[PDB]
Amino acid sequence: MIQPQTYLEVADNTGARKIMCIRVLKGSNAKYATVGDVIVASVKEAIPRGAVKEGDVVKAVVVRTKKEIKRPDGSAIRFDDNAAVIINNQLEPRGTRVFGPVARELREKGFMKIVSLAPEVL
Amino acid sequence: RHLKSGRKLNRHSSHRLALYRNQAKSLLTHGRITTTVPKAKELRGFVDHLIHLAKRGDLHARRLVLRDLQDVKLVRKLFDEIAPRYRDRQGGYTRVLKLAERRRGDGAPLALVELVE
Amino acid sequence: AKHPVPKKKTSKARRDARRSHHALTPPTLVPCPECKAMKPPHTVCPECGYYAGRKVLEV
Amino acid sequence: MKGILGVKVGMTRIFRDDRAVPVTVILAGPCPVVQRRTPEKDGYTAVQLGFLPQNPKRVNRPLKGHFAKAGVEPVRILREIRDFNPEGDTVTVEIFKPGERVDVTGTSKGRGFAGVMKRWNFAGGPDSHGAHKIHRHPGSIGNRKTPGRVYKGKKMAGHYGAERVTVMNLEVVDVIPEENLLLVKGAVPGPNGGLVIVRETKKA
Amino acid sequence: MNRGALIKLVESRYVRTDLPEFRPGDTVRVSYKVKEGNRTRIQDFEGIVIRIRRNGFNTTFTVRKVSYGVGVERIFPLHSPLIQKIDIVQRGRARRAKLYFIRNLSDREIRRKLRADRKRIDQDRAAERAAKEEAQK
RNA sequence: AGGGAAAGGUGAAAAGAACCCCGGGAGGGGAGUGAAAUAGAGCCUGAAACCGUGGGCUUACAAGCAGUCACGGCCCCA
RNA sequence: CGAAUGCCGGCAUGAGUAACGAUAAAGAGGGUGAGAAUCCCUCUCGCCGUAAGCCCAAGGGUUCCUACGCAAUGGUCGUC
RNA sequence: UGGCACCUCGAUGUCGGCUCGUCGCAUCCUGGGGCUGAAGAAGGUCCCAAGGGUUGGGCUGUUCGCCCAUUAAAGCGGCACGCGAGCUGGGUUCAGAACGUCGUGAGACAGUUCGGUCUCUAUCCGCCACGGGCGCAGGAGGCUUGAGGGGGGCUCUUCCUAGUACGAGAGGACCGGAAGGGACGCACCUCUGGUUUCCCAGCUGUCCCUCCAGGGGCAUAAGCUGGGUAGCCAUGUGCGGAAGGGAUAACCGCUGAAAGCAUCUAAGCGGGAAGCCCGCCCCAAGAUGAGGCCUCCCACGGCGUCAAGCCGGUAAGGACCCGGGAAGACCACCCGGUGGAUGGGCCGGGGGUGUAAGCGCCGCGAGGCGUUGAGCCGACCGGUCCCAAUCGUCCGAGGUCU
Ligand SMILES: [Mg+2]
Repeated sequence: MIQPQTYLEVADNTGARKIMCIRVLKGSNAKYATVGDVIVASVKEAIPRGAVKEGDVVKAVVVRTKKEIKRPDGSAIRFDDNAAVIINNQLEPRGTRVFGPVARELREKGFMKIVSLAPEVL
Repeated sequence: RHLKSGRKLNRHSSHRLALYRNQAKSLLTHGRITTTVPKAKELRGFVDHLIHLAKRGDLHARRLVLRDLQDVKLVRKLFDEIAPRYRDRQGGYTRVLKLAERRRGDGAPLALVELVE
Repeated sequence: AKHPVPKKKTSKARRDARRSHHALTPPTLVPCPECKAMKPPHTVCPECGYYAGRKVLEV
Repeated sequence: MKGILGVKVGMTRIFRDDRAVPVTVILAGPCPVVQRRTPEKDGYTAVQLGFLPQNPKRVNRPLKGHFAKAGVEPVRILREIRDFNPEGDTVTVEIFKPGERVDVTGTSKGRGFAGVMKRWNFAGGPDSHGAHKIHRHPGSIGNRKTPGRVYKGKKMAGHYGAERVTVMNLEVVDVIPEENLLLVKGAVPGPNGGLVIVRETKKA
Repeated sequence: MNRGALIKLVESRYVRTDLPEFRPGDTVRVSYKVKEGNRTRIQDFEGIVIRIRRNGFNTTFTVRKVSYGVGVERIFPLHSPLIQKIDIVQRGRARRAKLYFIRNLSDREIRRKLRADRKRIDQDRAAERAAKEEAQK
């Protein structure tokens, strides 16, 4: 469960390596974020050149968590880390790639391109 | 809401354990014992079970009892002389009965614990 | 000696009124069968005793 | 108003269509109507059933065989069902069909003398920095000279639980007529082996 | 009334009795997966089994993969949309019930800690006994 | 260095209660001394606060600086 | 004398209320006695061990040992 | 912010924060409405309306403010600038020290700087909970009626009606219908996930039982480590605000004179809000106005200012003592007491650990193999009279009247 101050790994080549939740973009007072939810972040380390730079204030979508998610079918799924992918205000990846698996909950939330670009959907 | 559960307890683990072990060593040594009701009503099952292990009599059950009682001498008596006297009995190897009158000391109501026959 | 303290002497009347419920209870007793005596029920008692059980003296 | 008496047995979950539904199993055994309330002599309209039948004849004054179906007044007694007047001859489960909606009364588990911040979910005070003797306390309970007293109803600590509680609008998942069974959509008040009554809901 | 239990055991009329008998060894298997306005397509999850937790019906188990960079854990009800369930290597030789222990120092060191259970292998081979006797019996 | 309390009284005469009874004792109950023993021993007289037992009147839909004025009921010598 | 947060003494209220002075820890069976959770004996259990063991100096002044005792002193009981 | 100095100097704790709230409306959102320099969408402005809501961080002791990122909105005030016998003590404000600065000096500065003792026991009122006594004009065992209280009342986005009314287009509705969210409320333990103080294993030091093997204590009040049923729980599950009926606020009308016209009004009649009343959930006849329905038990037996104001046995019933409880501080409440499965044991199943000990075989040895999913096993679902609820005792009408 992701919240303000949580460090996420980034699974795309926008150049940035790690970001940090600033706010979660559900209602007026939403407590936490999970897969398929949209956050604001700031960047905290980057790889040299690339569109995105340390210090930059960005948008992201959550694609993996460490707290298992519960399927309505009555099964569940959990990953070794908390990762995300960097989005533009018109909601597309600004990457041309994504590394490591992703949760199918994305597909129910409309994050199609990410899903098709992904190397695996669990 | 503590207690929706059971197994009653005063003192702390290491001590409480040892109490039952000593009280038992007493019953098996003396056939009848006298204490407070609650101490008695607990000692009940802890002792029944040692009796029942001595019925099946196998080296294992021997070594199993040596853990709580600790005298080799005493355990022989347990297997050899006490166990037989039951054998056909299915449980209830022990009785609790309440005397009249307390210690003029602390007002504590007493009882006695008989090995049954 | 410290913070909270009584404002007024409690009056004789209100003293005793507290004590309406302090009254005592007589112990509950039955006649010892198999011997002439009183004893509290569910008890072994030493003028007498039981049957398939222990008691005082027999010579 | 459809309405049986019954008892919580326990819960688990089943599958449906293609997903797990949580369910809680009620035993709403056969409920022999023993008295009808008329508006002509009682003033109100209702029916008095009975439940757990079993009784080794300890029945004295309320022997009241007086209504034919006196077949041993139940251990778990008898409750009225307000405006409900059937074909007077026992009520089994058949009244409720799967997919119907029900309200369910019950007796919540008992927490006893409960602290505020359970009884009422208060914040209490900090586990560290300043004080140490008020981690779980309520803090303030008033103002000063005006009004110079505490409000009737103030939330403070006290007895919590063991109370009448109706949870509204549960789904009837299933009904085993065979065993006098009733399946509902999870979460019904009190412990196992507790009396509950089960009615129609009020929905839309 | 009396069996608050056996009543519940009665509603459990959805039990399964066909799926391979396995424990903290090395299964692998299939699924259900919806999308695309269809309910169809089976997906396979191959991995080490970390935990089995028993409770009559509704007992569950969980399986551990490394997908690409990342490791993964999945949790299964042991009942319903699991078509097949065949298993890779009944090795295990686990010395304990839960072995989450592996997550932290999982690599090639896993392998020396989880060798093959020759014993339980030797009786999956020897459980071959298919009565070969057709037009022969 | 120095500071510095509390605490008097049986009876004319000990005649200071032999002996018996309940109690481990302490106490009591009979008996006996004395004009008197609620003069029995930190005992003359023994006031007040304070604590008991017994008896008459009185109170569980009321509300008060606790009293006063007026009727009315009950209880005791007219 | 009714008042001086007056002085001396006596008895009330709070009240059967807070407390009973290290969280090293107890159990049973025999004695003795008018009376025993609290004394004596035995068997289990726990705590200290550069000590919670042993030997001197200071200070204390019979607390040492024994026989008879239990009103009081002992934070309960007490035959100790 | 001040003026005045009336109670308080044999004491009325003083800024800011936290905890817990409650009330005002002069309304920040959401609900009705009138104008508009209202095409639509989006505003402006005033009227009715608190029922509920009114985010998270950076700086500073801060109140306040500025700033980051969001929101339907990030409302203004009162309650001793609410709340220190409820907590804090960063700020002004005791004693130490220094800088600037004024003073010959001792010393001084809401100027700066670093430091600096916040009290176990609630008598009355009040509040949250729980019992005892009497009453309810016969004495009982049950089931109810609801006078009158309390709880709850929020809100967004996307799809469809349609990119159609409107349109200088460059955008975009009313009315009506669906689907997901956010917080908050009651209850629950199937699932997910915690705890699980001795339920099961593994390990080190040391002392011991008995030399090997096997075990016990101590290393916490669990030595350490790896797991972990029941219960209790939130990060987990299910439900909830509502439909609906009646009366209204601003406001919009019908019919209609005074006043031959016109007017919502002066006689009458209709519409009309997240608001009012009732409806939903909970408490409730000490509602001394003590209610109602079903069923039971009835005899004067012996004496006064003759129906208890009488004592002693009854009746239907009820206590006492006992075995227990997802009930519980005590009490109360519920269930049982041999005509019995209430607790304990014992037997089966669930559940947890994860192949006991002993023997045999392989290795010089540490060890390894088989026997074996073995051995041990709290709470959960049940069975079975082996142990224990033995035997008994005490209350309790005999019911004045038109
Ligand atoms: Mg100054």
